[PDB]
Amino acid sequence: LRTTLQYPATQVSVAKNLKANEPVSFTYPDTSSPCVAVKLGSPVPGGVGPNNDIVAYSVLCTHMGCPTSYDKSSKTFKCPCHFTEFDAEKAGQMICGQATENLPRVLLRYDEASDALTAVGVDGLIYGRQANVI
Amino acid sequence: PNDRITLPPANAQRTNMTCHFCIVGCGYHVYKWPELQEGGRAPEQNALGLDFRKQLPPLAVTLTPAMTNVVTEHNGRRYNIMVVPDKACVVNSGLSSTRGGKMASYMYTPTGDGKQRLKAPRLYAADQWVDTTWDHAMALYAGLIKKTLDKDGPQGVFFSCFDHGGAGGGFENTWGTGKLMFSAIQTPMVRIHNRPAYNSECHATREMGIGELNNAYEDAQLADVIWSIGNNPYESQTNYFLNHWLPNLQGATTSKKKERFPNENFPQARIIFVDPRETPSVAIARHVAGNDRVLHLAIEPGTDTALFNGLFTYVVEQGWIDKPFIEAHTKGFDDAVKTNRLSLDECSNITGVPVDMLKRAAEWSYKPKASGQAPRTMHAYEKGIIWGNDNYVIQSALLDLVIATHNVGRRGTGCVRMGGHQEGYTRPPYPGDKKIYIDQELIKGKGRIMTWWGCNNFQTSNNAQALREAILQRSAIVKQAMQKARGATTEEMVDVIYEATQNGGLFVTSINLYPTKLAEAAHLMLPAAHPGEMNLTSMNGERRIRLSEKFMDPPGTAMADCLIAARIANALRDMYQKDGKAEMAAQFEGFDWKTEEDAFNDGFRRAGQPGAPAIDSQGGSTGHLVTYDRLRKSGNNGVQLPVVSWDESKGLVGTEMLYTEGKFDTDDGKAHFKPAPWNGLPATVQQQKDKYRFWLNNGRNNEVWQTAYHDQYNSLMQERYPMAYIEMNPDDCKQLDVTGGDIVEVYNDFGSTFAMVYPVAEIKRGQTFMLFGYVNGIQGDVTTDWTDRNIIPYYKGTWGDIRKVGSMEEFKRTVSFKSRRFA
Ligand SMILES: Nc1nc2c(c(=O)[nH]1)N[C@H]1C(S)=C(S)[C@@H](COP(=O)(O)OP(=O)(O)OC[C@H]3O[C@@H](n4cnc5c(=O)[nH]c(N)nc54)[C@H](O)[C@@H]3O)O[C@H]1N2
Ligand SMILES: Nc1nc2c(c(=O)[nH]1)N[C@H]1C(S)=C(S)[C@@H](COP(=O)(O)OP(=O)(O)OC[C@H]3O[C@@H](n4cnc5c(=O)[nH]c(N)nc54)[C@H](O)[C@@H]3O)O[C@H]1N2
Ligand code: F3S
Ligand code: FES
Ligand SMILES: [Mo]
Repeated sequence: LRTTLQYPATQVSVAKNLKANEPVSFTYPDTSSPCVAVKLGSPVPGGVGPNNDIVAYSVLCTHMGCPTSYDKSSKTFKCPCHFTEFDAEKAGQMICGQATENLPRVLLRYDEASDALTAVGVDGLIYGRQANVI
Repeated sequence: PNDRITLPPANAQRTNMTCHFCIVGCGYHVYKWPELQEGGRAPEQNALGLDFRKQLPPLAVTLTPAMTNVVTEHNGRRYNIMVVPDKACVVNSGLSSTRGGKMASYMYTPTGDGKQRLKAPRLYAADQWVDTTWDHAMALYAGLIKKTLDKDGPQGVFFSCFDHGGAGGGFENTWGTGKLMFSAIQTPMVRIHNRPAYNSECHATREMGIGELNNAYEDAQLADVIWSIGNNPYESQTNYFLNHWLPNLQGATTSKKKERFPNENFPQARIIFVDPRETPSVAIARHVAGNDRVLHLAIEPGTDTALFNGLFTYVVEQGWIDKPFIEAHTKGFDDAVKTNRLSLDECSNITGVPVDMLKRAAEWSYKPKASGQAPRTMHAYEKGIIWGNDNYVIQSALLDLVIATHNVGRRGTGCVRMGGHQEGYTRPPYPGDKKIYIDQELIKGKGRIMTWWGCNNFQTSNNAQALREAILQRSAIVKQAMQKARGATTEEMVDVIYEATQNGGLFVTSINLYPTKLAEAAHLMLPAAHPGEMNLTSMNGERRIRLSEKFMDPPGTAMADCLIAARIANALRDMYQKDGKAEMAAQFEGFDWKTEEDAFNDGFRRAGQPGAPAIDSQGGSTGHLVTYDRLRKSGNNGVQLPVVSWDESKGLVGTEMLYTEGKFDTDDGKAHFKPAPWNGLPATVQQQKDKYRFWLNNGRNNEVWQTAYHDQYNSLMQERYPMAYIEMNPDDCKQLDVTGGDIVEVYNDFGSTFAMVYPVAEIKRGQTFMLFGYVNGIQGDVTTDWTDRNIIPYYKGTWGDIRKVGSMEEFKRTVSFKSRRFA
């Protein structure tokens, strides 16, 4: 019957509450899947919000799943386990590292009428799951 | 779909697979099951034994969609595959590099990254590529070899052939190809995939009595100090660095050192990099160990010999050597002290390394510890010195330092190659007494036929532009001569081609997985099979032999390289028998092989046995104790060569470390010191430096494997590295009005090539680093022809100018130019 996973729609916050380059922690699509949204401050392809610069990612390293940290100075996610680094400005492109998958992108809907940011899906397979939706 | 994977069923077939790619030889499992079956999420209902009913914790698994595929066998049935690292393998403990992790993706499928695999013989019929039969290919190829042997002798038949392990090498394939080239054809006109004569990377260390793979990976766990010399191991030997070096730096192995040596001090482990360039490995070492536990000796390019002679002279002056060891187990020490004398002030002026850093290097590495023992200093080296300024002289200098300080044969030591590919060499002796620079011979118009066999020197030769220009020109003469032919027999066409090769032509054959850039010149391409489409044996950087098990069919009529060699030898034998030449026919006996196992039995397992011909084998005379069934039982842990013993009760028993009794591979069983003259840069290279602004350093990127033969079809790799990149100092970039994603021309007297600019704060003003061997902007065009006494090129030894072409707006849109040095 269905070919798509049943992704929740999860409110993150309103776009205007986000500060430039200050990460917001949230879970998606369940409480075991930690994510980050960041207003990058300059447009990127597939950024959303008034300035087309809001992106979000699963922070679990796609190599072996250690939680990555967001580095505000480089706008990258850095893995402390085997030093993989992912570009938040290039859809999770691996700059250098041992992963074989770009950091999964959390798809955000920006609703102009409400200013609301909603997580509605994931592009790529989150670490340590048979399917994004358990 | 990108958001799920199909789990292997609990009862899925599982086979062993060593990584196709680097020296480390990480252990993998291959799960194979019917496409329409899947495992359940409960741990006892899938083959991984992992609980997918909830989030897995960190480090539980390495699993991504790139690690899965669906293959279609010759019977048309479809199977899931999953290729994942083996948690219980001692080499990698479940680690996978970005390069081995792609193995499932780079298995042959009609629709995936392997779609363009060679599937049939391909013939350039003067003016178009067409398919041809194996019997027609063999009639042409063997016809031309036979005509050349009959008129010119073996000197008319040229090869450039792998001599390595892993995929596109290993014990079966080096034997098949070596028996064919050396026993059967008997041609001395043979170069190796990575060097343009039939030679060794390690003549000096071997001659001094120290085979270059003399320790175990465990020795990196036991060291007090690790030197990494001309080596970027996070990128190029990832899981050796990650699974053995870092645990030492982190203090996770201190309790193992103390258990083994109860009465010895073990300070926190330290690490020393000899590299002109500040690399990802230096950055990661500093991150893990701290700046106070890392010494980056950022030497002037080509000054390794001066560094090692200074350190040698200093440890002798300090008495930080092992005099009893020198007296009992060495020859030539007093001579080496005289010939290699160099003060620290001279050493600093030549290398540019300050005296205080030279002293500190020696104090960490050689000065006795409080408990009285010398530090256990493991000296690891790779292409920065193997392709450095006089390969023979740098090993001479470094081994002198290592021998004097007893850093061979003690646990936690060794003076070892880090390695490139895996190793898997079994061959008859090279059949001449002469070192021959094969590229120069081809450029000068020698040879009737040239076969590239599992290599692509269009992308990887030194002075590559002179080579490609000559081969395309000599190829075109053959193509032009083939044009006049109408309804020609194979015999006639063999004569037409030979005549063209008398008029400066060259017939070109490539034996390969893919067309490659070679197809720009080749007249004939034959399809080969990689590990998993065949059984294969090889050993890693600690001599650990493993069997990679066949689990699928090759594409079309693709064949194991040893069986292609058998096919060629049997075609020639049949031609000589038919032509009434029983003595020439007999040269081509001994290739009655139905499977790659037959080449394993004929070569590796006959070395040193009664009745066997002369055989040079990394397995030695106990190679016969190894069989496929015994390696299967060993699993991905295999055995470290040489094998000491086999019985049913204990399996294969191996050798952890060489030289532990101070008996070296020399006439007198002593290690031999060598003179190491400091002559400066080779004149050829110094002429480029005097004329041009930038040092054109070159080598590996962690993500890109070799000539990108698989990666060129990988959408993720092409997004990330659409073009070869050149790391440039930012101040140099400003002066050239270039930034990330601009294209430059790089050029000097030897050639001209192109790269995308990658500003890197860590690069020194006047220095650069360009990705080698790539499919878009070949670095080797600007490398010189200069080689050492044994024809080893100074690939890392060249200078050129940089000219802006322009802004490539799509690179700026799509490619990260962010730092690859982890802070
Ligand atoms: N400037 C510069 N040049 C260099 C270097 C350097 O540092 N700087 N490095 C040198 C070194 S260390 C090396 S190793 C060389 C590498 O130079 P090459 O050996 O030319 O390059 P590879 O990519 O290893 O070549 C492997 C080839 O074999 C094919 N292949 C893969 N598997 C198989 C198989 O099972 N059978 C067959 N028949 N073909 C197969 C691949 O498609 C590919 O075309 O380049 C050298 N060149
Ligand atoms: N990711 C990845 N890994 C690989 C491969 C691959 O293609 N990709 N290929 C494999 C093979 S075949 C090989 S040979 C190995 C190579 O492994 P390495 O030899 O570690 O790698 P390279 O990048 O060729 O060069 C090593 C270092 O030499 C330094 N160097 C340059 N000139 C000098 C010099 O004059 N002196 C000294 N001391 N250092 C110098 C460079 O700055 C560079 O960081 O990697 C293997 N592993
Ligand atoms: S996964 Fe492969 S590329 Fe080297 S580090 Fe391990 S053998
Ligand atoms: S878990 Fe992130 S680099 Fe390995
Ligand atoms: Mo290599």
